[PDB]
Parts: sequence; C-alpha cells; structure tokens
Amino acid sequence: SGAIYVGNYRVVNRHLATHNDWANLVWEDSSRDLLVSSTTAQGCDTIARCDCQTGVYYCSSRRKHYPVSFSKPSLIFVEASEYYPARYQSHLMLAVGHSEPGDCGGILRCQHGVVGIVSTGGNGLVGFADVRDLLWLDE
Ligand SMILES: Cn1ccc(NCc2ccccc2)n1
Ligand SMILES: [Zn+2]
Repeated sequence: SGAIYVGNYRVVNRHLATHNDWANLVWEDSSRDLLVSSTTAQGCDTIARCDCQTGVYYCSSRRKHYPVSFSKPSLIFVEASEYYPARYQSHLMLAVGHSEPGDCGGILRCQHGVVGIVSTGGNGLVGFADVRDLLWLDE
C-alpha cells in the first residue's frame, strides 16, 4: 500500500483505490494502474520533473529502500494478476529488484522528487507507474 500526496491530490494504484478515492475521482487510467482523488488537506510531496533513470524505492516486504537503475516509461506486456487480465500497461518503468503485490504504493524517488509508485512485479523485476508526466498534479 501507499500513495503520493501533492497539493489537493492523492495518487494511488488504481487497483488499491478505496470507495472514498472513487467518490472523489479526479482522473484514472486503467492501462497505467493510477487513480488520482481530491483531498481536503494539502499535500507536501514534490513530483520529479526530469528523465532520471536512477533513484530509490521503498520495499514494504523488506522494510528497506533500494537504489536502482530503471527503464524509461513504456508500454510493457504485464501478465494477469487478480486485479487485471493480461494487458499492455503504459508509462511503466522496470528495475531489477524485489517486489511482491503488497509492495504496490511504494514510492520511487530521485533528487528531483517523486518519480512514481510500485505497480507490478515478477521474474525479479519491479515495475513502477510513472507520474512525472502529469504536470497538472503541480497546480
Ligand atoms: C509489485 N509486484 C506485483 C507482483 C510482484 N511480484 C510477483 C509476485 C506475485 C505474487 C506473489 C509473489 C510475487 N511484485
Ligand atoms: Zn530526477
């Protein structure tokens, strides 16, 4: 679990979105596994605006942060999970690293701020859902 809190927005994995998130829907994209919901308390988080391919993610299954090299956001085939059938996830970045389903919501961050959130895994790669392209989160 976990989310990004920036201005009056809450960013979560779409598949982990609560009733409250959907009642306060701002934007969702199923192919990205993201949902943004409106918040009544302001958010302090800084979103990275950059094309960094290095940083650090939180791994709740290890209670520890890991430094990684990651791919640029892309269209990667992702196997069926429970929450989705097999489909092309968009804006996905991969790193060689440990993750399990409950690690979703873990933040990936670089020196510029939040890059994205853990979204999928398998075969020893962690996938993160990129948020740096959503310039509207910083208004
Ligand atoms: C973020 N994330 C989703 C799946 C995953 N790792 C693959 C996996 C699936 C089920 C049990 C154990 C490991 N990491
Ligand atoms: Zn950066």
